[PDB]
Amino acid sequence: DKISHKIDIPDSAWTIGIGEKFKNAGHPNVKYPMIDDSYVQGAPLGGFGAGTIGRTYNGGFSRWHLEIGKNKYTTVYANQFSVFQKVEGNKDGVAQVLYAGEPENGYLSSWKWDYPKESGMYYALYPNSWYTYTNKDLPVQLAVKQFSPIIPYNYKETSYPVAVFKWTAYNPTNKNVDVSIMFTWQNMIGFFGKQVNVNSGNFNKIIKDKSKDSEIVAAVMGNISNDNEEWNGEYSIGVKKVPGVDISYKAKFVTTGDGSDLWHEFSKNGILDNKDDETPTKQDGIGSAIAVNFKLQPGQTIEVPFALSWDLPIMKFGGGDKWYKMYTKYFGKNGKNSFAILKEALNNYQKWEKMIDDWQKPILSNKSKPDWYKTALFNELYYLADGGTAWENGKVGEKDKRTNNMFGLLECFDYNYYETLDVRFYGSFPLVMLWPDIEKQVMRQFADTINVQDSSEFKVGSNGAMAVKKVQGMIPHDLGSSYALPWIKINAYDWQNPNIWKDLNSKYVLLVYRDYVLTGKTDKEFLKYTWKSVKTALDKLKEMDKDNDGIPDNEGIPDQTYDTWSMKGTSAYCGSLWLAALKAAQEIGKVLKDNEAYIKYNEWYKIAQQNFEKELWNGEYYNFDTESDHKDSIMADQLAGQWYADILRLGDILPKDHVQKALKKIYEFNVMKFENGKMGAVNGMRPDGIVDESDIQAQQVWTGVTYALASFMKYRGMTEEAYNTAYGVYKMTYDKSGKGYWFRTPEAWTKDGNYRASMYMRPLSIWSMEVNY
Ligand SMILES: OC[C@H]1O[C@@H](O)[C@H](O)[C@@H](O)[C@@H]1O
Ligand SMILES: [Ca+2]
Repeated sequence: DKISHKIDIPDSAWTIGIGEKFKNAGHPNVKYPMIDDSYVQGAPLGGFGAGTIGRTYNGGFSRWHLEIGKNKYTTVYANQFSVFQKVEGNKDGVAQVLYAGEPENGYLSSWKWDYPKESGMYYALYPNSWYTYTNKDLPVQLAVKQFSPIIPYNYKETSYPVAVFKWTAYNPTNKNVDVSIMFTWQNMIGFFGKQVNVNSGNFNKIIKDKSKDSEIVAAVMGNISNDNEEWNGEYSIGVKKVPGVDISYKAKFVTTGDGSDLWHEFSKNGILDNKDDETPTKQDGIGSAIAVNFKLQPGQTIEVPFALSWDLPIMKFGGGDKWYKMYTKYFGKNGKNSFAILKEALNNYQKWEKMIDDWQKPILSNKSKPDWYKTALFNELYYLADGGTAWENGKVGEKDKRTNNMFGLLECFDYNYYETLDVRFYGSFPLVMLWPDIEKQVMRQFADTINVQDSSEFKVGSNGAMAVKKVQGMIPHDLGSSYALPWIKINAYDWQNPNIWKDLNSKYVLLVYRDYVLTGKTDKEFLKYTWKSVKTALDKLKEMDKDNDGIPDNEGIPDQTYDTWSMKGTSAYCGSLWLAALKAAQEIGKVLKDNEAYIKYNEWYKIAQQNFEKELWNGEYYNFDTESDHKDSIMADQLAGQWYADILRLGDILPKDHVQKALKKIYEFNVMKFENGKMGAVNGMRPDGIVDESDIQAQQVWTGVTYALASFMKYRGMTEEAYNTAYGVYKMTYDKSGKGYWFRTPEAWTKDGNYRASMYMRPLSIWSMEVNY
């Protein structure tokens, strides 16, 4: 391996061998059906709201999120980089597809598959990833750096449906070597959203652009129809000419055949036929190829950039709404713009690279933080682009711009709900810290729902009761599902009735105040916008105080985020959240000079604080609640309210000394007595040091709960404890001794390591460990 010295891969990059098998992989621990796409994953490509593409550590384009809100795991074998090499003065060269695998069909059987083991590495530090190719049979060594321009405080390039592939080639040998790198791509118009004749009318064309200071060759893959449907638009692949390099192409090869139409050219001399053919296919799948060929002398290095774009301007949800995607603001809405997106990337990728480095550098260069932590911190951000992310630039048919662009991130794919509020309380930290205009938009979406009333009835899944869908003054659980109508039909969740949950209204308030504090305490307009909704939220929750202790009563059913774990009376969780939310509203009262509100929330806070301490402090920790079976259980999340109060700079809601003791107890029990502290914090533990078995949720580690608990510890000066607590999450996710959840971090696992709900929003909470950014 001499190529690694020629490129700049940080030490904290997640690493795995191309072709490596992994023996210890977790699987779902529920009886019911649940996504398991295996451990062959990698860092995603594509912007926010653009639909994303998951290219795996094996090289295949396999995890498809281009249909917004859906997850389709299937390798499109035609999509690859391939290499040709011939040493000067030998009869024949070698040609090899850079994919550690082979088609399951008999399609493309002429290509050279099964890139060998022990012959390269994959590296990820999102939004960059890299592959190195160090193969006995390839004398010139190659590396590619691939990324999308995902840039904090940038709402433009961050939306783009584009990926750059920057290749570096090095000849360490004493002989001249001819090299070709070829990009192949299937014309994927109809891969989704077409019910029949999925390839019909698809056609490819070649664009040669010789503009100012660049020559670019590209293939544009489209369809002859000018319909404005979810399925229609263009893909493009292409390359920028650099000195010492020639370009060739093939406009059309058949992906539903043996592939020799392309490969017989490539495997001869790494040079394609430059054959155009714009005729449209009917039943056969088609694709295009772009190749570069060059000669490398001993010790010579060369760099050449390829790119991929996809212009699929329309997203469709299951209820029938059709929206334009955010990037159409910058490139247009007609689905004919793939080349423009590509050309932007090819001419500006160096600038985008420097911008990525500029945002990563302050964490990367802090040598007081261990590399493993940097690995998790950056890589968990995969979920922002990958979580079914929807970012609308208008409804189809509207003739003018709206004043706002609505946004939604899925909780996950198995529970297909946008912006789950009990979840985003933990999971939205990267948004507020790095894309705060998106964050504030999401919270304004929630503000607008507060007084929405929907009297229609639904059957509650857990107990078969009938409940009203949406009650005035109660915050919704979510903003809809991709199977229905995101942003229009709310509360898609129906396992419990969220209109009687005791955490949502509080978490809403704390999220509002958080967004103000963490963006510099200057945005009074945001507090003004949200103020009525905050006051309404807290007032409705006060009404759920049955026994007059100043605190909402949990009703003996699961009426909060732990949605099968019953709480009754005053709970540590909902009670601390309530306290913190009252103190937050007092502050907002002060900022907005609203004396009535300030005085009311102060008086409610005083009563409630006093009673909380009395009812639940036991000398070592705070009890789970006042009235349940196992009410003395140690809950890992018992002081979630004080966690948020530290972040919001609201001070002590509970005595300093009592907090410190409860956290040391949580570490001593929930962490260190659960599999030797190597798997995170288990949610519930009996004071005898044994896992609480009152419910499955008590026996789970929640990844986002645990990272948040580490933030809390860290800010209370329990540094060792914080990082040890977080380490178990990292280990399970990324390490060879874990369970193979890289780029699909789940909600939860049990002591055996098996999971629930891969690709989950909550563990974005890791960014709460970085709160001064
Ligand atoms: O694991 C529990 C989670 O399950 C999801 O189905 C719900 O939407 C969340 O509200 C809940 O916190
Ligand atoms: Ca009460």
